[PDB]
Amino acid sequence: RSKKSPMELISEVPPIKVDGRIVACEGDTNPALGHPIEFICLDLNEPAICKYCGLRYVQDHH
Amino acid sequence: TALNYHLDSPDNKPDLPWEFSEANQSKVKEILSYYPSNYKQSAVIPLLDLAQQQNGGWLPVSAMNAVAKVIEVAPIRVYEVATFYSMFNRAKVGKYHLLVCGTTPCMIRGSRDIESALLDHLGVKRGEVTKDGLFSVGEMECMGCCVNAPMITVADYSNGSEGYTYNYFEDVTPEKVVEIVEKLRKGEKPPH
Amino acid sequence: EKTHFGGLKDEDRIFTNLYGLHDPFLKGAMKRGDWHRTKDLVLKGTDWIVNEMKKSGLRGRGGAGFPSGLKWSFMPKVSDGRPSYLVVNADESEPGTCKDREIMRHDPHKLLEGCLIAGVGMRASAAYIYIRGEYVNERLNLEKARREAYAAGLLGKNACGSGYDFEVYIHFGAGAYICGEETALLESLEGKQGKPRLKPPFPANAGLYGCPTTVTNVETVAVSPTILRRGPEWFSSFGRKNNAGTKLFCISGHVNKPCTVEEEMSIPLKELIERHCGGVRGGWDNLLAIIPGGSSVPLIPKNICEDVLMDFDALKAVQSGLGTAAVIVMDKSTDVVDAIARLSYFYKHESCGQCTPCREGTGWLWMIMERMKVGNAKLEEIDMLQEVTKQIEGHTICALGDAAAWPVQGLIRHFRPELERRIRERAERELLQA
Amino acid sequence: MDNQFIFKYSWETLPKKWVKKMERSEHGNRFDTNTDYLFQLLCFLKLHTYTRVQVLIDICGVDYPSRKRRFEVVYNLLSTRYNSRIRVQTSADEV
Amino acid sequence: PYDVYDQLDFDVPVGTRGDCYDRYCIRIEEMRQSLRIIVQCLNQMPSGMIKADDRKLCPPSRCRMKLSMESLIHHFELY
Amino acid sequence: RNPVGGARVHFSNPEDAIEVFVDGYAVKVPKGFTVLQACEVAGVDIPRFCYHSRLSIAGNCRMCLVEVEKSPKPVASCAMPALPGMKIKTDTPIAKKAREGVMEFLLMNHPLDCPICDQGGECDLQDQSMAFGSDRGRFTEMKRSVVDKNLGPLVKTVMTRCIQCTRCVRFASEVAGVQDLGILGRGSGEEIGTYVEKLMTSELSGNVIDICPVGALTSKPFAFKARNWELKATETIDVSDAVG
Amino acid sequence: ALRRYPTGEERCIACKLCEAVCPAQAITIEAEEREDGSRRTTRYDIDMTKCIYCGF
Amino acid sequence: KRGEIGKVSGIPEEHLSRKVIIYSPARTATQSGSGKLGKWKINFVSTLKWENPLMGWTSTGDPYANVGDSALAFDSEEAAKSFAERHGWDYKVKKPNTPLLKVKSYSDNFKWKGNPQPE
Ligand SMILES: Cc1cc2nc3c(=O)[nH]c(=O)nc-3n(C[C@H](O)[C@H](O)[C@H](O)COP(=O)(O)O)c2cc1C
Ligand code: SF4
Ligand code: SF4
Ligand code: SF4
Ligand code: SF4
Ligand code: FES
Ligand code: FES
Ligand SMILES: [Zn+2]
Repeated sequence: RSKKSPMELISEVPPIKVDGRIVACEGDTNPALGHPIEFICLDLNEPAICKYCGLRYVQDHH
Repeated sequence: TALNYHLDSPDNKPDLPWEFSEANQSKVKEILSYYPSNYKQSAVIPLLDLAQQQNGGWLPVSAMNAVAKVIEVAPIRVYEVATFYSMFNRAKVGKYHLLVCGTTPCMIRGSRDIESALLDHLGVKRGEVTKDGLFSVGEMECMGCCVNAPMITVADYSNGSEGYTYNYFEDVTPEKVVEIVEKLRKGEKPPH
Repeated sequence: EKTHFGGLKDEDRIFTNLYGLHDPFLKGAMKRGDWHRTKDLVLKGTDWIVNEMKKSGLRGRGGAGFPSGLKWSFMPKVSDGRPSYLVVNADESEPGTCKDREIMRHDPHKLLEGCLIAGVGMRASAAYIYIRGEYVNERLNLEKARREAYAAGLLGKNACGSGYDFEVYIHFGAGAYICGEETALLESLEGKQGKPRLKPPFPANAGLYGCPTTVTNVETVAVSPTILRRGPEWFSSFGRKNNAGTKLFCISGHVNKPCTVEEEMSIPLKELIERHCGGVRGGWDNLLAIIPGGSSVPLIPKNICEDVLMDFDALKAVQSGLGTAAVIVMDKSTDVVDAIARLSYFYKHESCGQCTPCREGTGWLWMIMERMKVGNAKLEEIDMLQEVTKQIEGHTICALGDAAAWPVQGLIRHFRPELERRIRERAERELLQA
Repeated sequence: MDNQFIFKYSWETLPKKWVKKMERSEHGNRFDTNTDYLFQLLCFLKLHTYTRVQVLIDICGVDYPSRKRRFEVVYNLLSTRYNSRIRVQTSADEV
Repeated sequence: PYDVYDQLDFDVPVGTRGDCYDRYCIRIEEMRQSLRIIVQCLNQMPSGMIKADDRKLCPPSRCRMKLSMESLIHHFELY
Repeated sequence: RNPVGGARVHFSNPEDAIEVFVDGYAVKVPKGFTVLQACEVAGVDIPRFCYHSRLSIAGNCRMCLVEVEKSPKPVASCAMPALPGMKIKTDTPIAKKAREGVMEFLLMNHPLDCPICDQGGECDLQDQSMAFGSDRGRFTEMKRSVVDKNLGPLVKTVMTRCIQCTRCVRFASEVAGVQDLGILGRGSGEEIGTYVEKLMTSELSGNVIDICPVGALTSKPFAFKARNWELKATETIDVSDAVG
Repeated sequence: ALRRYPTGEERCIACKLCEAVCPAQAITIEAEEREDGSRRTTRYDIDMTKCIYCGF
Repeated sequence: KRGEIGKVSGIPEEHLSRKVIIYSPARTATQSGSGKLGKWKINFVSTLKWENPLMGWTSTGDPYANVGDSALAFDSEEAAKSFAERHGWDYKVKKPNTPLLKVKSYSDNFKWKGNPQPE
């Protein structure tokens, strides 16, 4: 599809659930084919958006 | 759950009024009468400790502003002091705040065993009160010589600033910690 | 004597009644001799006390070794308006050492009168006692003793029947290891973050409130009441040319019956551990390692722990100085890597994060210890660890960075084969399980 | 025939007042004359037996818009039989 | 000789007369010598890295600049 | 040897001008003028992160370390007062090692977000890392991260890339005059914020963008609009207010 | 070709390294912070007449 | 004016009457290094730029759009003045601002703050 702009297309992707306090995002599954590694400290009540990917991460429980 | 930021809760808000007490004014004046009048900021630590005792062991944002007003400084100069030190509980804590042994001089004799019992039996997640605020678990730093390995520290915030005590118990055991927690729940203080 | 620097006859000790034998509030203090003939002690000039300190050969106690008389001499002789304060480092930080809590609980008037003697020695104006926040009982006992002293008339205006006045106040911190530092003490007492300031503005020039102040340890000033009344030669002839004063020791660790009595400071480790505190758990045979002094000291193994003294010069010559003089023995039944890793984590926990080499270096050391404890590291990691410790030490604002780099350096200098064995067994397991 | 030997020889053999300044380095040997004794210097360097510089590689040019003598032309030379390189340069002007 | 040419073995064809035919023969012989040098370089090919390491004038490996801070800084300030 | 940037040394009295040696070179500086300023007069430029000419002097970040012959350990040139006749030299291998170690420590926890950093082309951290700093860092474990707070609609903050130099704190305390910014916490993990949800409401509060070397504090309206190298810089004056 | 993430977000973050390294000066980029919050390109065009396909 | 070099430079006579500014670029505020200072530049006022109405590119009609930026950097003010007068340009020199080194010691954060006199 191409009717949806990427800004409106990334928002519908469900946020990832992480058990820990910080999660490292590397883009693609292969580290060398994604963006530089980014450690995000997810502590607020809102999802933490990866600045490169746009992926969102939500902490469920410690 | 140690956070350096507020995210205001309905329990504690900056606009909520907070004074020390009618009787505590004498203590405030006495503690302020230790330093030169221009250096009223030197009493920030004792005033914060007194506010923590008066509130119940947890220091809210309103009491921080009240202390800042008393010493006539910017409010953040009190937030910095309160956050830096390890004896200013910023989140709500129960009346009898229990504590765990220190890391390097205590764990040598194998004191990790007791804290497992404290967190597992009759306990909830660390830093959390029960259905009602009675007990809580935190980290504690040893006074000195760990001549006795298992040591539990309690803080008496039940009676406020008048009945505030800071006692240390040595030779604690999974059964001894039990009998002491029911003794505290009953009300009578244990011996040390 | 000189062949052996040992033997306490139970009347050569200074801190009598350190077990709460008698009520140490006013009557016991008066009985043992506290507040005795203090009128002439403080009325016999000011430079006499400084000369007494200089010739008595007093050493820095409970911290960096430094001649106490020379340090006191740095205070201004004529005051250009700025009042002189005297803050006592009553903070008993670095857990594992309790040589000050016991003194506070059982000899309050000792230190309380030592404050007055030191203040008249350096023309001070007021005394500040900074007790830990976790010493509520000790603080209450000390303030009760101070209230009794105020009632008697030994302090305040016209102290001890002398024209000179004095003041002793009680300030209690809030439980930070860095707050025990000689400058973070002043920063916290000023009522702000307890982060040490830089060295060139020495406290003797501009300290508390910007006024010339001097920081002394509680037990370093608590031997001042007994340096004049009992004379200087009563203890200065106990030890070495500059190492004398009957330093207190707090033995602890994996040894049965841990005593805490004071002794001569030039005592061999073997004699002190097999005479007073029974013997090492399991005997002298195990004797994995020992730390002379507190937890801020480089490690000393079984090879060189014997036939050396608790003297600052010789211990420094064994690249492992004397700190607060509270040793912790290590037996063969406990791994030394885990204890040193826990020491590194303790240093990481209390670093006030001001200067860069300590702020991130103390965390990097902890991560390296966690990796190496289970053998997850490689063989080449030891040299990088040495380089990291060398980078940390010498570049920090205060000495905590050195205190955090010393234990790991001592471990990798005296227990390198243990790390190599752990690495080798991890590698062989890795190659065995496919 | 190497850098140092040529430096000694051209320091001794060359008549003075020709080379305003000279350099010796691994990058290249330089002979900065004074924009008038150029034909003479090149003629000597071409015909002398111990310096048989025969081929002129190129004539460079550098524009420095900060000095009084704005331009600076560079003469690259080469001695085939001695297997050595000499870089003679001057200072020019826009008029 | 600039690169590794002392190790390599080859001949330098030199003409006798300056006519065009000898230049053609010289070029043919130069092609022969180039083939010989290619064979020698193919035979004597060592292993190791291709980019320099002494100075910082080479980009970091794209599998390295994505997890290191100094490497990413070098990549940025070089490109 | 002209002073770096042509800075004019201010002599209150020519009699009070001590002489120090930087690198085989004597120079005259009056009372005060900590070692860093003595090198500034001598023409040698010293790396710095925390020291600013208009704010106070703080000894953290330990980057301006130099070597003095009469000194057991390297001293901070940004806070060491000038003494008559020192040997303050920076060419020694010990100074290079100290600077390399300090930069390794600074870049230990720095995030890899250079391509998205608004201060990418003009960052003081990477410019000094290229010049005064060893390559091929050794850190490989997880690096600390902190959450992005909110303060003002004209100062966009990303504190995961903050080196705790306390420059903004000192600016807010001294020059701005309103004390709403401060350094909270203890040890590695100390966030520099307000502890509440207040915004920076000061007249000259937008100057924290310039003083903060790394791209932690950057302007929000200009966020992600252009890079440094593609802007033509011209020097004009102001017309809004009468101070010109 | 401008590739994009498997999720659907475009891979370009307007870092402008390509614009600053292009020897032919073919690439012209204009960036802007989206209302989402992340940085992206609003105008990223390449002059294929200037481009030399050098792979820089 | 001594603009005889303008007759020989071959540049068009219309650009021989430009008004230029000679100045030393100031240190950028965002970065604390002083490595780009001490250099003087000639600032041709090439302020005429517009937008191509197909792709938004920036167009120019003035050949001196970036000459003074990319090239033509002088080491001294007198060199720039001599160059401008030789090429015949109405140069207007602008003096550079320089920071003033004031005495500031570390032991200034710790003062008396005054005596508690009644106020
Ligand atoms: C990080 C750090 C913490 C310290 N904590 C204490 C302490 O808790 N108690 C103490 O007596 N000395 C402590 N010291 C040593 C101090 O330097 C010492 O108290 C002070 O210099 C007075 O020395 P003196 O006993 O010779 O008078 C500490 C030093 C450092 C670097
Ligand atoms: S070395 Fe550590 S404890 Fe000492 S000032 Fe620096 S950060 Fe603070
Ligand atoms: S602040 Fe500097 S080093 Fe950090 S990401 Fe931005 S440009 Fe890179
Ligand atoms: S926000 Fe900027 S100025 Fe403030 S401490 Fe961090 S790096 Fe320094
Ligand atoms: S701006 Fe250019 S180099 Fe940077 S991500 Fe986008 S296409 Fe790639
Ligand atoms: S040694 Fe156990 S609590 Fe400190
Ligand atoms: S620049 Fe001097 S210590 Fe930071
Ligand atoms: Zn990502």
